[PDB]
This record gives sequence, C-alpha cells and structure tokens, in this order.
Amino acid sequence: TQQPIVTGTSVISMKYDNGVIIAADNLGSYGSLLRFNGVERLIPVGDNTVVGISGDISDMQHIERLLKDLVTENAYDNPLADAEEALEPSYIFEYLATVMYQRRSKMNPLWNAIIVAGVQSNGDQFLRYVNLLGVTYSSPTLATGFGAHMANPLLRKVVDRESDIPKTTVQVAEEAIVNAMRVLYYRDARSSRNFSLAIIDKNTGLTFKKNLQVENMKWDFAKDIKGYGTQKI
Amino acid sequence: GSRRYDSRTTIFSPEGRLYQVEYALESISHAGTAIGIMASDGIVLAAERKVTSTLLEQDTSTEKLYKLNDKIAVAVAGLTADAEILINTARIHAQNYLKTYNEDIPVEILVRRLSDIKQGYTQHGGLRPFGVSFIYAGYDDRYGYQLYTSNPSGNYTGWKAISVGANTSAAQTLLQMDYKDDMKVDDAIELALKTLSKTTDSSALTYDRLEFATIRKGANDGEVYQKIFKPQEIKDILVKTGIT
Amino acid sequence: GYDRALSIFSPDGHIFQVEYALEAVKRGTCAVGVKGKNCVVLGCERRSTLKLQDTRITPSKVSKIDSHVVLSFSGLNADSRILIEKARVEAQSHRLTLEDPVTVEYLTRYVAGVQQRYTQSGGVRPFGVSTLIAGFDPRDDEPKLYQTEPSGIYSSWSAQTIGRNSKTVREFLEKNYDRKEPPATVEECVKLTVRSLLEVVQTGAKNIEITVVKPDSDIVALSSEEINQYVTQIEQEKQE
Amino acid sequence: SDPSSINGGIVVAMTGKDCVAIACDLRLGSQSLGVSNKFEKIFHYGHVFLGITGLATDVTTLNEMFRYKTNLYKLKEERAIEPETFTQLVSSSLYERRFGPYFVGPVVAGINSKSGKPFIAGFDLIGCIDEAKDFIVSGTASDQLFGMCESLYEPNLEPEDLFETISQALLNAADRDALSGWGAVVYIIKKDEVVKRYLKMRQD
Amino acid sequence: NNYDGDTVTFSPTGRLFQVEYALEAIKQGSVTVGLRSNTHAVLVALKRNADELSSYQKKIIKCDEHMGLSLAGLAPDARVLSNYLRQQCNYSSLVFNRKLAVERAGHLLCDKAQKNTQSYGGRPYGVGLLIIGYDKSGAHLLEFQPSGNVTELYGTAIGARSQGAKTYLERTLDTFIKIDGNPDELIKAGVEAISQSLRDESLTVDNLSIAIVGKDTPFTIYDGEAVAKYI
Amino acid sequence: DRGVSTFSPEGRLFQVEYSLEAIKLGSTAIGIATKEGVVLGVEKRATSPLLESDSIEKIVEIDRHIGCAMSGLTADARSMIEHARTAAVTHNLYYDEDINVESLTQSVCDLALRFGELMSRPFGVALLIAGHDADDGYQLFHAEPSGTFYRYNAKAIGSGSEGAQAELLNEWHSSLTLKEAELLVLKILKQVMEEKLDENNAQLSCITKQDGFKIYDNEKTAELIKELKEKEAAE
Amino acid sequence: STTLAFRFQGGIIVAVDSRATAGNWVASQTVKKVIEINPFLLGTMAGGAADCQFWETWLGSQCRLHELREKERISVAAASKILSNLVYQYKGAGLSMGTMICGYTRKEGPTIYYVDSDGTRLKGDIFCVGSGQTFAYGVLDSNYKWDLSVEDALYLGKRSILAAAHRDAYSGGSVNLYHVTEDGWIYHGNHDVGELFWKVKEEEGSFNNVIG
Amino acid sequence: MDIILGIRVQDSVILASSKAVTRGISVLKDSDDKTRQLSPHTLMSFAGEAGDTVQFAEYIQANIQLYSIREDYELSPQAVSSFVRQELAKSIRSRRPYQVNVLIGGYDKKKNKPELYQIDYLGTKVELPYGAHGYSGFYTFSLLDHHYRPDMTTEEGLDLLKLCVQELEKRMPMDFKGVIVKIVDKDGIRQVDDF
Amino acid sequence: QFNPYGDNGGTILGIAGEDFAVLAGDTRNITDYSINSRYEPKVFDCGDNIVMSANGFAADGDALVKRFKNSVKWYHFDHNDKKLSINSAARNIQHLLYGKRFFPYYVHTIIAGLDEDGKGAVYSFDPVGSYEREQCRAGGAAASLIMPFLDNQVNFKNQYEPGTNGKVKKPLKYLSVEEVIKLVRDSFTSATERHIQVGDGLEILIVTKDGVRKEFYELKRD
Ligand SMILES: *[B]([O])([O])[C]([C][C]([C])[C])[N]C(=O)[C]([C]C1=[C][C]=[C][C]=[C]1)[N]C(=O)C1=[C]N=[C][C]=N1
Ligand SMILES: [Mg+2]
Repeated sequence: TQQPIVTGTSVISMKYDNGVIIAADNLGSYGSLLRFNGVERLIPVGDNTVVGISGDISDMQHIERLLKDLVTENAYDNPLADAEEALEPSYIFEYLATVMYQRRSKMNPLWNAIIVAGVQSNGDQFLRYVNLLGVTYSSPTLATGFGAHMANPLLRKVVDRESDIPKTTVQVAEEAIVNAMRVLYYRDARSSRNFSLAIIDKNTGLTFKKNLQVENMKWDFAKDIKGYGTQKI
Repeated sequence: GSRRYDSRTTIFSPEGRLYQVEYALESISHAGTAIGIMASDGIVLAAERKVTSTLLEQDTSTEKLYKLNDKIAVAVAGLTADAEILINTARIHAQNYLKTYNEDIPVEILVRRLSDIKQGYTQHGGLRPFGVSFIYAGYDDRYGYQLYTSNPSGNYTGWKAISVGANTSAAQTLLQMDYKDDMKVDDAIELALKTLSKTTDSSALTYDRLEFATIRKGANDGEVYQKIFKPQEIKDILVKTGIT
Repeated sequence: GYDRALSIFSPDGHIFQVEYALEAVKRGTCAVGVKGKNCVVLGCERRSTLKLQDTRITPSKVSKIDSHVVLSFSGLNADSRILIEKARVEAQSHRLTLEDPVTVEYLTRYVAGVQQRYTQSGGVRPFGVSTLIAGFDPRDDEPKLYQTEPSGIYSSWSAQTIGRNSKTVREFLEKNYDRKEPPATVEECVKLTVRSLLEVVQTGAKNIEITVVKPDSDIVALSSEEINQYVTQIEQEKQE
Repeated sequence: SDPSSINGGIVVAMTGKDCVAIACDLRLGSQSLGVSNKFEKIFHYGHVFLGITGLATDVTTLNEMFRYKTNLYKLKEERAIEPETFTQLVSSSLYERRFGPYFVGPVVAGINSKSGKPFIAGFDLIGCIDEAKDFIVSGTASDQLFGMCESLYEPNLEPEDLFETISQALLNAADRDALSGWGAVVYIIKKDEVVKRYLKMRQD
Repeated sequence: NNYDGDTVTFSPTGRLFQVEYALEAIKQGSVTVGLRSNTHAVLVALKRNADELSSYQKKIIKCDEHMGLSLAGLAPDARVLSNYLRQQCNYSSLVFNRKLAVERAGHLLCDKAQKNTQSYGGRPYGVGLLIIGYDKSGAHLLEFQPSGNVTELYGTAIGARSQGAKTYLERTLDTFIKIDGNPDELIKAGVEAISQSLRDESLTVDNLSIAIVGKDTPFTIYDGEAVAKYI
Repeated sequence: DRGVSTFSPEGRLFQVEYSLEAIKLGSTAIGIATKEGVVLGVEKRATSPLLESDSIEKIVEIDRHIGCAMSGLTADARSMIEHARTAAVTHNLYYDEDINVESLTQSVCDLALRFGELMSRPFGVALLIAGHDADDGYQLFHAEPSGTFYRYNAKAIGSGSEGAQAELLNEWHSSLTLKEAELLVLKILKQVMEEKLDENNAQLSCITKQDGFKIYDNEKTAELIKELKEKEAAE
Repeated sequence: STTLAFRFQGGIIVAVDSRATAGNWVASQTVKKVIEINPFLLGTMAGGAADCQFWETWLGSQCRLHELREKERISVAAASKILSNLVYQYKGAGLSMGTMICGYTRKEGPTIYYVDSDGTRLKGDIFCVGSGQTFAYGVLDSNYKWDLSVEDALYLGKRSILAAAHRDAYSGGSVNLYHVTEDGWIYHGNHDVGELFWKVKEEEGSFNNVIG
Repeated sequence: MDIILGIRVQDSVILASSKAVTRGISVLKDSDDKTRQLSPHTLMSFAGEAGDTVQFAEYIQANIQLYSIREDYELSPQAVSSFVRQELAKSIRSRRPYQVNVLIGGYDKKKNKPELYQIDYLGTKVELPYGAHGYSGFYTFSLLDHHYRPDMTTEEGLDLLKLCVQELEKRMPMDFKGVIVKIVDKDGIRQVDDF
Repeated sequence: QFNPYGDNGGTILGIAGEDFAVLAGDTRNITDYSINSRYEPKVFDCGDNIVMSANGFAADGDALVKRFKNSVKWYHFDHNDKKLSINSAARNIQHLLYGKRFFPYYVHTIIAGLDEDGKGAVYSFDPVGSYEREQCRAGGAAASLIMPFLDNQVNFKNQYEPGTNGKVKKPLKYLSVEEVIKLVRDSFTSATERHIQVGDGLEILIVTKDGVRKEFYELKRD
C-alpha cells in the first residue's frame, strides 16, 4: 500500500474504420503543483501498439522499463521477431493485465490506469483498459480519470456502438479526440495545454505526433461576466 | 562428485557390527584407566592420568573427572576434547530439567539423554562417533547411589563396580574378586587404588598421576557432597592405604 | 544435510544394509513370545558374561509402551530406545486424538512403518532391531502377539522367538505349541516360555526374565525366586 | 492493563559499614484482589542476592533463568559469581529482549568475597544499570521508597542499625501503597553471615 | 569406462558417457515417425505390447490444442517433459494470450535437459521426442534428444529400426511436402514410411497410433478402429 | 561407489533393474479381468507354522471400486497404498466422483522414479491394481518400480510369474465368467506354489460394479478349492 | 438457522430448518443443513454456509480414510475431534461454525457432539444451535423423555423447528428430518413450513394467536 | 468457563468446579466436568476461553502420562505444577496465547502431604491452603480466611466448601448449575457424587 | 489506504429446464456512476457443455473463470479426455473459491449445463465457496428485483387454482425454452427500469444436448 506522488491525468482513445487513436497530455503533477511540463505518457511498443498510462509516474517509468524489456526478450531466439512472431497489442495488454492483478493481490499495486491501443496482425482494431485493481474492459471509446466523465460522452456521439466504427473516418475521429482534449483543458485542474497524440492505422501504420497544443479556445465571453450576482461594474 | 571421498561412518559390516563404533572402542582401550565403585554410604571415582610430566601444572589440571551438577559427576576415558563437547551438553540438559520441573535431574534420565546423542552419530548424519566412554557417578532420591557407563555405541548399563579405558579385563577381574555388597566408602577407596596400582602400565602409582573423587552422604545431615581430591589429599590417601 | 543413499539394491535384488541389520539381531540376546488362552508371556535372555551388574537400575529388556502393551527386542540396545520412545509418543498421541488407546496391531504397524522408512531414506542406516509387541486391545480379551524386523514387514504369531539361537527355540515351540488348545492358564504359558528358553539359556539363575501381560492393563514382571521355582519344577520332571 | 502494576510489590536495598541489606514485601495480587501473602521476591545465587519486582510470572521466570545461568557459570569458572559480574549478566540478559522485554525491576545486593566491598545495583526492565553508593529502590511504591530512603539514610551504619533504617523505609512506604504490603522480609548481609528477618506489619 | 560413473565427468576424448547411455535407451524403444507438409503435420507411432494379454503402450501425448509429441525410450521421462511443455504452453496462453511457438518449445526442452547433464547427483533424461505443431508460421516438426540437441525437420524417425523410415522420407521429401489440404494422403505417406521399419510384425488395429495437427485441425490422436482406414 | 540414478551402458537404470530382481523373489500374485468383474489372488507364503496366516495382508483395498495385490518387498508397499488411498479420496473431495482406475495407477507410478541423492532407492515391490469405472469398465493394471504401467486382460507377478503367464496365455478368452476366473486363479496358483494350496496359505478377492471390492472369506475360498478339485477329476 | 439433535430410546432425532440469509435478504429457502457424512454419521450446519459445507464434506473424506486404514467404522468421538482439532488450528482467523456430529456405534451407542469454531467440543443428550435455538429449546425441554416412540420423537423435532421457524426471522423455509438408529440414519422428508404451519395449527389446536 | 475452587486440608486436597457451559444466550449443558486427571495422585481443574481450556488440559495430560510411562514413576505435584507454569509462561508471549487458568491439586506420596497450586494464564504460580480463579475468590476468600485451619479433616473441608458454594449461589448473578467436587488424597482421586 | 476490491455492477440469471439450461447476463460494465463498456461479455462457454459467470468485482470474476477454464483443460490431460460433469465442475469451483477464504474472490458465481441424466442443471455459489443445485437463480446487483418474480412465475409460488380458494396449488407444469427466454427477457427489462447498473444489452447462452447457442437482445442505454 502506498499513495501516488507525481501523477498524470486523463488518457483518451477511440476506434475508427481502419484503426485506433489515443492521446494524453504532457504534465506530471505533484499534488496541486504542476511540477513537470515535459512528460511523455504515450509509450509505443513496436510499430503496431501504443500504451497510454495515467496515475503514478514512478510506476509508469517502471512499466515503461518492463515493456522495453519485453521487446528485448521477444527478440531472443526469434528469427520472425519483426514479422509473424512480433509482439501483438493483445499480447502486450494481457501481460500488463497479469502484472496489475498480481500486484493488487499482494496489496502493493502499480497505481495506474492503462489503455493499450493497437492493430492486430489480421487488421482488427485493439482497444482495452486495465487499472491498479486489475479490472479490464473494452469499448469503442475508452478514457481514464476525468476523460471517462468528459471525453467519453463526446466520443460516444461519433461511435455509439460497434456498427458505427466502419462509418467513422480517421479525420472525423482525430477531430473528436482533439476537441475532447480542449474540453479537458477547460475543465480539468490537473491538465496542460501541451499533449501527444498517436494514430495506429492498418494501412499507414503508426503515426506519433508530439508537441501538439490546444487551440481555437473560447474565452472572449469572460469580459461580460461581472460579480457573482448583483454587481454591475 | 563428493561420493568418491565418503567413508560412510554409519554402516553395518557383513557380520552386523558398526565399523566406526568398534574402532572407537579400540581407541578408548588405550586411554588411562578409570574406575567407579559404588558403596552403601557413597561412591568412589578413581582415574589414572596418562604419562604425565614434572612440568605439568597438576593442581589446576583436569582431564579425567568432571562435575555435571552438584549430585552427578563423570569419569572420562578417550578423547578429552570429544568428552568436553558432551559434558557441556549434559550440564545444559540437567539445568533444563531443573528449570522445567524444579527438581534435580534423576541420574538415569541424564545418562539416557547423553547415550541417545551418541546413538544418533551411529545411525545418521555421516559423521564420526564420539571416541569417549563415561563412568557416571551420581545420587538421587529414587534409586540412591548409582553407577552407569556409556560408550560410543550409545548403549548404557548400570554397575556396582566398573572400569573403563585400558586394562579393563584385568581390572574387572580384580574388582569382581574383592567387592562385597555391604562395603563402605573408605573400603571402596582402598579397593579402587589397589586395583589401579596393579593394572597400571607405569612403574609405580603416585599422587601426580591420579585424579580422585568421592560422592558421600558424609555431608552434614540428609544431603550429598562431591569431593574432587586435591594433589596433597591424593598424596595423603596413598600413604593412609599403604601404597606409598 | 547428509543425503547419502546407504540402503540400496544389489545386482541379485538384495538390500545388504537391511540384511546386515538382521545379522545384528542374530547377535542379540534371545527373546521369546508365547500367547495363551487369556494371556501373553514375554521371555528374555540375560547373558551372564556381565556380573557385578546392578540389576535395580540396568535397563530392563521388556518395555511398557502403554499400560496395556509391551515391547521386547533383540539386536542393538541403543537402537531399541529410539523405537520405544517413538512408540510411546505415538501411543499418547493416539489417545489424545482418537480418545482410545492403540490396538496392538496399530502400534505394531507404526513401529514397523518407522523401521521401513529407515530402509529408503537418505543418510540413515536401518535399525538393527527386531521387536516382539504384545498386549490386549482396549475392552478385548483376545491375546495379541506381533513381530517386526528391520525391513519393516510385520505379522501376527501364536508363538515366536527372535535373537541368537532363535532357530533352536522356534524348533521347540513348533512341536510343543498346539493351536487347537493353547496354554489355558498363566502357569502353563509361563512354564512353556521358561522351557523354551532353557533349550538355549545355560543356567536358570538370573539369565531368564519373564513378564506376564493379562487383559485390562494387568502387567507384572516375575522375580528371581518365582522364575527359579519354574526352573526347579521343569528339571525335576525331566529326571525321568 | 499496565503489566508492571498488575501483581504489585516492592524491593529496597541499602549499604552500611562492611554490610548490605535487601528487603521486600510479600504481596501477590490480581489488581484489587489479594491472592498470596507468601510471595517472596528476593532470591540468592551463592552470596549474591537478587530482588525482583513487577509482573510475577516474569519474576519467577527470571529467577529460574539466573539460577540456570549462575549454576553453569560456577561449573565452568569453578567459583561463585560475584555481585559486579552478576550485575553485568542481568543487564545483558534483559537487553537481549529489547523489543519484547520482561516487565520487571531487578535489584542486586551483596559483598565482594575478595575485596570485602559492599555492593548494590538496580535496573530498569531492559537492562540499564543504576549503581548507587547509598540505596536502590524498585516496585509500585518506588516514589514512596525514594522519599523514605533519602531522609532516613545515613552512610556507614552498623548492621543492627542498618536493619532498623531499611525496615522503617519499607514498612512506611508499603503502607502508602495499595498493591504492596501483606508482610515483609529483610536480609542483613555480612561477609560470612546472613540473617533473615520477617517483619510484623499491618495486613491490609 | 572410468569416466561413465556420473554425468559430471568428461572422458579423455571429451565424451559424456552417461548422456550416450541415455541416448542408447531411445534406440531400444519402439519406432515412431514424424512428417509434415505446409498445411498439416503428422505423427505415426508403432505401439509396443508386453504380451498378448497386455495393452499396447501409448506413444503420443497432447501438449496443447496446437501442439503435441510422440515418445521413444523411458515413458516416465516423457511424462515429465510433456508435463513441462503443457505448463509452458499454458503459461504463454494465460500470461500473454499467446500460443507458444513450436521453435520456442524446443528451446525450452533443450535447456531443461541440459541442466541434468552438467550437475552432480542427477541424471540425463532417457527418452527421445518428436514434437509436431501448427503455429503462426505454419506447420512444424521437431526432434528432441536428451543430450539437449533439438532440431527442426521436414520429416524424421526415432527408435529401433528408424533408419529405414528415415531413408524413405529422404527419397519422398519432394512429394509429401506438397501434400497440402489433404490430411488422409499425408497420413498415408506416414503409414508407408513407418512400414519401412517393420520386420516380422505388421500394422494391426491396436498396434498403430496416429496423430495430426494443421490449419483448421486441432491436435487429435487416432487409435483403434479409427486407424483401420489406413491399414 | 557410484550414483543411485546411474544409467548402464545398455540404457537402463541400474537400481530399477535390481529392484525387479527383488520382485522375482516375492510371493506370487495373479489377476484376471472379465466383463463380469476382475479377480485378484495371492500366495501368502508363511515362513513358519506358528505365524498366524490371516495377519498376512497382501491384498488391499484402495477404494470401494479399486483393489490392489502386491509382490516383492511388501513393507515398501505401505507408503504406496497410503498415497493411493489419499489420491482416491482427495479426488472424490475435489470432484464429487470416483477416480478412474488408470488415473489412480498413474498417480502411484509418479512416486516410482522419485529417488536420488526424495527417497534413497526405488520401491522393491510390484503392484496389481484392479478396479472398475463407468468410462472404461473393468480394468487390471501392472505398476512397476520403473514408473511404467501396462493394462492387462490377465497378469501374474512374483516368483512363479513366467510359468503362470504362459498358462494365462492359453486359458483367457473375452467371454470368461467371474466363477470361471476364480477357479482359474486358484488353478494357476496351485500350479506354481511350493506348498499345497488351501484356504489358509492362499487368498482370493474380486471387484464388481455392484458390490465393489471384496476380500474372500477362508470358508468361501475353501468351497471354490473343493469345486476346482472335482472339475479337474471330471476328465 | 435452527438445528437440533437429541438422544432417546429409538436412537437420535436430527431436525433442521432450510433458510439462508444475507442481512435481511432471504438468499435461499432450500438449503441442505444436514450432511450425510456416511450411512451412520450426520453433521448439522449453522453459521457460515461455506465454512460448514467445506469442512464437513472434508470431514467425510477423513472418516473414509480412517476406515480404509483401520478396517473399522470411525467412532463419533474420533470423528467429532478431527473437526474440533481442525477448527482449533484456524482459531482467530474468523471461521464461523456451530455443528452437531451425530452417529451410532456399538461401543458408544447413540452419541451427539456439539462442535464449535471457538474450539468447543461437548458431548450431550440434547443440543439446539443457531439464531433460533432458544425457541426450539422451549418445546424440546418441556416435551422430552427418554421413552419416546420413533414416531413421537420425529414429530417433537419437527414441531420444535416449526416453533423457531415462526418466531425467528432468520429461520424458516422447510424442515428436514433424520432418524438415526443402530442400522444407520433414515431420511424422513422435506416439510414446507407454509403447509406445515396450517396443518399443525388445525390438528394440534396450537398457535391460537394467529388467524387462519 | 466460570467458577473453580480449591482447598488443602490435613490429609487431602478438594477441588470444586461448576457444571454449566454457556454459549452466550443459552446454557448448552449443566453436567460438564471441568477437570483432567494428570496422574493417579494429581488432578487439574481449569477455566478460561472456550476451546483453549480443554485443548490445554488434554495437552498437559498427554505430556504427564508420557512422562509416567517413560520413567515408570509419578512426578510430584510440585514438579507437575512447575511444568504447567512453564508451558503457560511460554504461551503468554506466543502468537496466540492459551487463555486458561488452572488449579492443581495433588497428594505428594513421598512427603505424605497434600498440595494445592494456583496458576493463571500468565504463568503466575503460588502454593496455597485455599485458592480460586475469576470472580469466585471475591466471595469465597473472606469465608476461608475466617473458618480455615491446617488441621481440618476432609469432612470439615467439604462443609466449609458447601458454605462457599451457598454464598456463591446467593450473591453471584450467573447460574453456574452447581459444582462437581473431587477429593485428592493418599488413595488417589474420587468424585463426591452427592453435593 | 489501498482498497483491493471494487464493484463492476451487472446482473446474471440462470434457469434450468427439463432438457435444457440457460445462463443470461447483461453486458454493461460500470464503476460508481460511470459506464466503462456497453458490451463487455460476462457469461462464458467453458467447454464440456458448461457455461459460467462470476458477477461482482470483474477482476476477481475474470480471474476465477480463467482458472476454471484452466481446470477443465487439466482435467482432460489428467483423466484421459473425460467429460467434466456439471456436478464435478461445481465441487471443483468450491475449492477454487474456498482456497481464497481469507482473501476472497468478491463474486457471485453461477454455472449452468446438463446433468448426467440429460436434465437441465444450474448451480449457485457465494464468494467463499458454499454451493447448491437450484432450478432457478439470479445473481448480482438486481438479484433482489428478479428472484421474487422467478419464485412466482417459475415455481408458481403463492398461486392457487381458481374456484378452490387456497386449497389446491397451481400445478408445477414444465416450461419450454421459448417460455423461459420470455421470462428472462422480461426479468431484465424490468431490472433495467429500476436499477441504474443494469442496461445496454442482454446476452443469453442456451445449453442443450446439441451444444451451446447464443442469443443477444438490446436493453435501454440510460
Ligand atoms: B443459519 O442461520 O446459521 C444459516 C445456515 C447456513 C449454514 C446456511 N446461516 C446463514 O444463513 C448465514 C447468515 C447467518 C444468519 C444467522 C446467523 C448466522 C449467519 N448465511 C450465510 O452464510 C450465507 C451464505 N451464502 C449466502 C448467503 N448467506
Ligand atoms: Mg438502467
């Protein structure tokens, strides 16, 4: 049993017709102090998987080292390491899910919420969640922390069920993700303007975008707001 | 591997004997003779130190007779270092019993415990046995004065008079000849010294080549006193009995 | 820990360490067991090479395991103490958990099991001891007599002997013991037991020990004079 | 609840001219209930005397433990243990149970057989040695005993005078404590004679 | 000679005799054949009986839905090693949601057998194994030796008189590798291969044991009247 | 000396092969499986007439649906029986059902090779394990100290085994009745035994689906012996 | 839970209710609170459902092993003590059990042992265990005799559970009856309280407080 | 359990122990014997937490019976009491201590004297002319302080014990369902069947 | 302080027919007042014609199902591909649950299938392993809403025959698979209305001698 010290906020994601999109901001908070402003919380594994992590950053760095080691270990005595016997998103997730549930069972959890986004060998979209309790679930849209409360509602308007996935393009999906990130910056007190976004497509592969910013913000209406009720000046 | 160098200390011969026990007994047969004689009013322990020197500090020396508690003592025959390992274990066992039951340990129970330890080294562990034979002289309120002996096999037996170490065959014959049941301590003292004087490999039996002890109820009223004899006191009892 | 396999098979399918343990039993003083109609008697040889012995305090050959069961033996004396101690502990443990004293068969099966375990365990040699276990089951008047040996096999006997010159006394018992009509009384059973030992013992003085066990925890050891009277009567009938 | 005041009791020791004195009450109780009036708290191993206050099971256990250890000492050393040496043995033995201690308040008293010098010492429940010249106190009425000793005591008292001083220190301290009393014993100790005196006191 | 008392001792020519003696136990064992195409992999095993009243000792063991082996030598040692494979296949599935690769299964068997050849007290395994399987890179056939040596092959045979079947497969190499999408013909080739190792005795209904795994075919064992079709 | 787990140049474990020689010295045990049940019979072989023969226990119950006969160093069999009984009862606890005869046999055989430098040597006893289950019906297994077990329609172990096995070769057929099997075991035991066969030096037992495992009374066996004598004198 | 057992002329009567609850929620009305350990031993179940079920079916495995090893039926004393010694090992860990071990052997006759998760093991003639034990005790103690017929004893047990089923909120459902004799136990049916209450009320003239 | 009493007279020790066993709400039994014979001339009564009491008593019983068989000799009451005390003194610093208080009544055949030892669960031993555990002593010690003598007969001891039980039945809130009385003397242990 | 347990909501229902058995469960997965997934399968085919569901804390639920599926696999390996009967599966699950008696799987487990006589079977477990064969059982969040309805409409409790007035009970006539599916659908529709953790979708697994069939139905998504 511990308490989280340096923490990362929401990770958001969704499926679209040819793949999956995932995003997360670049902040490492120390309570109410916005301590570290250059923290990468999306960690790619090969060219077919991106693991997004929220919660305790020291535990995130530990998980990052486990995944790095997993790639090394998979290559050992494996002539098809970059082909048929490469790491799949499903393999990477199940490993993490095993570790998370084992650690909670020893009463010493990795204080994180994790989303594994990727594309399988047969082109199928992979998107699944796991957290400090070892709880797992899948959905056309997935989000952690504040994202669950604010992002999911917006992303579910695009893809409400399974049959909406083939009808959703990469442009429409990315647009929805970027808008959700703006909304989280308006409303989450532990978020930052700077974020990273990753697309995993079955045709065009892994596209990792760094140093993105929330833009097209509405603040002008603030000038008209005066007092808390009766005040006019 | 390591099997190559294992002597296998705990095996039977084709005849059903324990090799190492038999060879340990052969070792003990070259040790200085120790005699125990039980009387109606006490017990005598006499023992011969092995070929000493004039430069040996006798008054502070102890190789034969050891105190286990206030009521029980032992005479040693064999490897002195091996004996001290067992003696310290026996001293502890007596104290454990005293702490548990708040009574002094009965002689036989102490003897059985030490004998069981010796037995273990002949059945398991792959270690050599202790090359030691003990004569136990003790008193308790159940059986009174008691003499026992134990050997490397872990077998123990009770005695009226007994010898261990060198020339036991000759010594046991002499004791069997002159011993009587109604004998007293002073008479037993004389018998013990006379027996050693005849069985000794030395030219003459002197005070500097002996260790002597008595367990007497010759203590003021109903209680038992252990007396480890001093060099001068061994010299006096040798003159009294008419050996020197 | 010392793990060396001392008891192992040989090309002809024998375990020599177990067989050499039987040779130690052959060397041991003779012990005999005879069961009558309402009793069991355990006879034991005392070698008279050891005089100046204190018979009060010297370890007796027959040992009580519980108030209703006894154990005698032939072989290594030091080894027998270990089996006796284990048996005494198991007897009290059985009373504690089952709320009933051990049957004679159960106690035998335990002692036999311990002996067997020492024939296929690393770093240990077999016990150089064979035992005769006798007594009466709780609330039962049928006599019980069992034998064990170093290998760990055990079985029930109408009458049996173990130790040195046991071949001779077994010869005697096989012709003198009738199954259809066993020794009806204590006297007849003790007499047959002393007779069987007199084939081997030498002098009938302090060389024979007798212990009579009857139902309902009635165990007593006969004295020198009581046994001497049997010795006297046997030879006076023999002079004819 | 507090282990050191379930059973109750007290011990006091004093030095005099070529002599020492050690005394204790005889009560054993279960809180308010008085159980025994024959529970002596002073023991001796050879010429070294040990008083022990506190939890009674530990008083008994430690006595048995120090009898055990002083008997082995004597067999190996071929001499009786001295007060100075025994004091160190008590301290060592208590500190080995640092984080699971015996709930006791030991007091050592005796005369060194070689130098003839009078010796007293006290301990806390985990081994700290208080080696006072004048007096040592222990138990549930230790505050009371401190007050009595500090006023009544003077140095170089003769054995028969020292008896009166220590006896009055114990008796009047015990009478101001609910968990002490029910009889008392006083040991007067000289180099080669020891007198034991049972005191007449109020039985409430 | 003087250097065969235990597995921890090299001979003067650098040989390990205890390992070689373990290899000898395989040669005494009954013949078993393995072969594969691109779609399927087949095991054929000649089972051995004690006498006419006895049953015929089973030769083939299933390790997973996609993997299994046939044995030749000490059967209890095959049970230990097959149990280890079952566990390793199972660890891969539970932890990584991943079917164990046949090549990696061979590597694990090699390393397990090796530890028994370098340490004092233990002994080498006294059995040879033929592992077949279908994984993400298609059909596979492996040959395990208790020296530790594992080898991937198109076809092979181990046991007594296994040289006859091994030569036949060496001739038929170009034919049977092409038998794709036809399980019965691939088994026929395996039954014809094991027939080259027979003397005096012939393939009966309770003598023959066949196993197959493939693209849309779980590892299944055929015994009894199920193999009468191929006799 | 040499390792306990050493291979011979022929590829056999020395100790296992030596334990098989000890089993050849043991008393005879025979088992015959039929569609009406499995029969188990043993030679008691008392070393002396004073030995009470009914205390010789060479046929043993493992569960209600599984019995067992032994041959060789019979003391070694006690821990094997204990394990078998525990395995049978434990499986019933875990699965609320009877355990398969083959699975029980496999569990016993797993102990066999657990020896080295675990126990110090292999078992010096062979077992005939007979039973019934719903899947494979009436079965008879031969469990060796090598860890190997064969199923048998009929099997003999012990000192008179190869002579008895040759006799079982001719006599066994798939339509044998239980009564026919009982007499057949008695016939073959009488053939290979040193002493003359009677109800006191030989013991019969069977396992049926209805009644389970039963050791036969000396009175019941005595009748079957008398029935055997008459039918042999009939031609 | 209401479970009882009592010794009498015709052996032992065992009677139990059928209800299982989680708080105020009635989880089951069809629970088997009697365990058939063997044809001669019965165990009752009160407290934690799992603890009782698990360890009493486990007890049956230990009893079967005893009679395989000793070629003899296990005594009620020995069987009860195996269970009490086991739960004593777990003392403090939080097991929750109140059980009667009931049987009949030659050496003992009809015997009942109360076994408890605190380690308590008591031999006795009458026992009632569970939340509704006090209600069952009232009927038993006023009507119990040694000289009862198997028919009358069975009814007294049935009636005593009914009394507790009525008043105790955590008891009810149905009544399972067993009768233990020299030749083993004999099941005497499941009796729904919803039909038994009205039947007993009418025939017996009892429960005049309730309207029917 | 509840009330256990002991009194040592001229030539015997008398132990009295309540018969009730109470599982919270109900009295499950009214004939419970809260004692075990450790040896022919030594009896131990006990009271404390459920389960622990019997488990401890039977464990001590087994150990003393084992000693008796091994040595063919009966331990003195003093020796048995010291063994019991050590077990409880060991127990109090265990993971889960034995919550058991005991009285040990024995007749020493060597000294020809009765002996009564009171030991609590901490391992606190005292030899006494009369003793009690729990709330029993609060009522009974005043009576015993007044009436007791060292030279009393066994019959006088039983009468003084009846006066103790009568006081307990008058002033104690719990119904302990009477007591089982047992006498320990030179002839062994016997139960007074009418009390 | 760290809390190793959580509540993922959901509700499950098992009904045993005369020659069939159904095990149903909603597909919604939640924490607190949020929806994790509208379609997360909760009822699983475990092989050997056995279906299983472990409702409550999903991590423990997935762990248990995973370990039981594993037990089926090893049962085949160890006992010559023998079919694991529903009664044997039930006892095995008791030991899996009781094995963690002092750190329990926080789930309500139900299995369904056919017994060895071909008749429909449902078994029900508590978190620490106590179990019982039943004709009818609901488990999880809305169990308290559904069970009373099933007492009434499956076992005809408190129902009597017209004209007799409480004297003659309604006879316990057997229900077809079409009739059972109607009762399951109505049970979940009703539970969805009044329980916030129930909704999104209903997945039913039907077990017969022919095998395991699946049926899916939409539920309200609010
Ligand atoms: B009985 O009331 O003790 C009863 C018998 C049990 C063996 C089935 N117990 C329960 O119903 C307990 C609750 C309880 C009620 C009253 C007293 C003590 C305990 N119920 C359970 O253990 C249980 C188990 N699984 C589900 C629901 N309830
Ligand atoms: Mg809803």
